[PDB]
Amino acid sequence: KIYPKLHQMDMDKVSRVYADLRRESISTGSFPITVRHLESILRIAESFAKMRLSEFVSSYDLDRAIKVVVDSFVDAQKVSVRRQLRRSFAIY
Amino acid sequence: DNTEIIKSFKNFILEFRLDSQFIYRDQLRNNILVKNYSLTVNMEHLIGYNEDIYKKLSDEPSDIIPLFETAITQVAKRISILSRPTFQLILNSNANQIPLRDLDSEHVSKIVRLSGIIISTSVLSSRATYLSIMCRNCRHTTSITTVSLPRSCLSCGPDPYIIIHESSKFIDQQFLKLQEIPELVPVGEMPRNLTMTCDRYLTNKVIPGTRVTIVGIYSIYNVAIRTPYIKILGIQSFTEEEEEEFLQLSRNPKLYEILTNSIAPSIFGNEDIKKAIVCLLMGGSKKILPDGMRLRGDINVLLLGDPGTAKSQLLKFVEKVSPIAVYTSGKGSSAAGLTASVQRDPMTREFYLEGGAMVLADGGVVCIDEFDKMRDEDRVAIHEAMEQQTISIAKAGITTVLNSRTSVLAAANPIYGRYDDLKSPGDNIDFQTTILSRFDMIFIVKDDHNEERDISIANHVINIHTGNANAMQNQQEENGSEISIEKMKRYITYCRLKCAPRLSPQAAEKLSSNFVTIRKQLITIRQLEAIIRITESLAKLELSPIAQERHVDEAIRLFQASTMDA
Amino acid sequence: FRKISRDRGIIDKIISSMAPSIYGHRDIKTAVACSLFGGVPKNVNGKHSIRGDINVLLLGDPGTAKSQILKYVEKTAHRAVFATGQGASAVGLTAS
Amino acid sequence: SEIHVRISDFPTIYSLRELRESNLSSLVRVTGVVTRRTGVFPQLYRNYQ
Ligand SMILES: Nc1ncnc2c1ncn2[C@@H]1O[C@H](COP(=O)(O)OP(=O)(O)O)[C@@H](O)[C@H]1O
Ligand SMILES: Nc1ncnc2c1ncn2[C@@H]1O[C@H](COP(=O)(O)OP(=O)(O)O)[C@@H](O)[C@H]1O
Ligand SMILES: [Zn+2]
Repeated sequence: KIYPKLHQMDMDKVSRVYADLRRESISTGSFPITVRHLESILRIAESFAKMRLSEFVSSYDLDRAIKVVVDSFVDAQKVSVRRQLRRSFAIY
Repeated sequence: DNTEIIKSFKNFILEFRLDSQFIYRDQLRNNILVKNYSLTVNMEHLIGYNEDIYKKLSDEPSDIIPLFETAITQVAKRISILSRPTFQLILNSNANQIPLRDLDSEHVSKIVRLSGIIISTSVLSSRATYLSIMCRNCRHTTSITTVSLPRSCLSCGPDPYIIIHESSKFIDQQFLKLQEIPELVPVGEMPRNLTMTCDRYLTNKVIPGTRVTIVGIYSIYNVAIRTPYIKILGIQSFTEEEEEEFLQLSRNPKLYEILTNSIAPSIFGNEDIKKAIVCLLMGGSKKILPDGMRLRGDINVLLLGDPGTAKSQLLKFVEKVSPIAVYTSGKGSSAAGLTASVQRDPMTREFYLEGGAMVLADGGVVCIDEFDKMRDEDRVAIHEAMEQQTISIAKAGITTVLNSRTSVLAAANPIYGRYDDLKSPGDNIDFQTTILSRFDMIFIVKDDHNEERDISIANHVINIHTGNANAMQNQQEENGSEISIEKMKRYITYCRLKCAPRLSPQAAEKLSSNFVTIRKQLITIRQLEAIIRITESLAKLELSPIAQERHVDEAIRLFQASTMDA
Repeated sequence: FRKISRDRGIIDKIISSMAPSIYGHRDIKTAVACSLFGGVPKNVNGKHSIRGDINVLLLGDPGTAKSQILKYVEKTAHRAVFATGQGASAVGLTAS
Repeated sequence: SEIHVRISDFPTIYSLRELRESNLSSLVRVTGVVTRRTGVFPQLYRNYQ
């Protein structure tokens, strides 16, 4: 039944985090952040909204959507790079 | 009653005039002088002479077109008397070729007109046209012109007749396969393939991969399984305002930049990559030396890209722009291993030569995706085709050479997660270095982190997910940032057909100075030809009669941006 | 369904109910939960489509119940097809 | 020439493991997955699949 839709009000919340995540990729780590990560964030964001049976994407769902994708990307890095990235993304 | 039909066609051939010549009678006379028993008749002149005979042919060609063949045989016999076998009739028409998806039961046994590309041709076979038979019981001799022998003697038991081989005549038959033009292929749909058969002198006129126009007889032969086919009757293979439009466009000084931006406007950056693709589409020039050395005019480009750098989109856009383009990915090709093959079609039980993806693109461009993960033995045929423009196929006791004059657009993933500038490309790209030596220009599309570029890309994703991308197409068109894809495709065919530039002596000595100074610092002699092909590519875009030294700077720079990129 | 949909901590009730008899591994359980609900597929006309399915890779040392998770997903999901790397073949996956 | 009747919303439902012998020569409603599908060809003509 549920096909939750995006709000353009959250465009800033999405684009700014992506650019911030991209900036740290060249700063530290060998894995370059790709557009497919952003494509993954929107998908899991839609899935989180689909959990609440709400037809529109909320800011709360995006925060948890950002948390899951960033955490997986950080945890897959080597130990030396892993500790640097955890401090840089303490907000997320 | 049928005598009037024979007489009507007799008068039509003998008396029709075009360019003050009795073209149908004259060409038949010329064929007799050449000693070939063929004739070609245009349908647009058949309707002009008399609509009645045209309407009868269009409605019931099953028995009327045999009458036309017999009538012209009488006409040829009459012609031979003045100068002191059954002749073939070929039909050509200029009417609209109805799409292959549109033929229906109402057109069964009616004259139809179609167009498509020939994907496969079969071996020749013998067919009977005139026979002489004798009764085994009473030795009664007679002649016969699906025909079957009489079950009872005409003078003896059932099936008394046998065939006299030394007093009979036979004709040649070829079976072919055709499918619709890729310009009309729907998305998510397999193109409609069609079975076509031709006989006598229409055989062996085409090779697989040829675009042709078809006029023939759509028919069906044998829970009630049935299969359609076409009895081939004839095969055929720019506006002044458009010619002058591009001629005026040739004098536009900003044409190079305008065309560059039109190449995938939805993508950001990679401006010089767009210029290379234009040079790939424009291509170089081919020349033949008297000593047997043929110069490859095709230009091949490799796009080494990191994952997520829109490498899939780069090749995807080119296929819709290039007039002759085919997309290949994961060893997948036009029902073949990228090359020609011999396969047996069970419908006619015959063996057919089938053209692969690189076969269909003779004189065009091919897009190869996932280049690093293809079959190595396929690379060898590609390697020969990339340099000698030929594909070699061996079957049992015969070896055949097939022409493939195709430019190659290739994209590949490096050995590691990203190309490392500290190493030569031969230790970074994930396939054979021998092929790496064959590409004219290779580029590494980059993913340098930039704020405005990433943000603009990021918003583009949400726009698609919000449906605003459809409105973006109108916004981009209103901005005038792109030439129409159909018009650009027309232009590529236009320049490929109208212009063939040559290098100027000043450009040549400029190239010599550049090459010597490069090697003084350091590149092979093979890549000298690759650079020169670019010089002809720029001149062809401008349709200049000769190349100019002002083309050299961009040609050197683009190649410098390619080879020194790695 | 509507009543629970607006309850407090609906997302936490869903995730904490994935594989009840498996301890911890909450970053997997949240990944299992998201893969069950999935996203929204999109198909722009005259352009390419976008998938909505969520792909999960479970890499870990022996133990940690990676296999038992796939056994729980098999029963809870609507249409689940279970395969194994060695027991499957190229023909047995694509077509026959 | 003909009007083939399409029944809809038939209430009784059977699975592929419940088709008893008594259900022969009777109207049944079952649910499943399309694994194998043949082409379209005329039958003694009208279409068949
Ligand atoms: N410069 C760019 N302009 C527009 N879209 C881009 C750009 N760079 C990346 N993208 C986006 O990133 C995605 C890249 O995916 P793609 O390269 O096709 O995957 P793969 O690397 O597996 O082939 C595309 O969907 C595209 O929309
Ligand atoms: N994190 C865990 N919490 C509780 N039980 C576990 C956990 N990991 C493994 N087990 C126990 O081990 C078994 C799973 O083993 P197995 O499926 O072979 O793991 P894997 O296949 O990932 O090596 C289960 O029966 C479960 O009882
Ligand atoms: Zn006899």
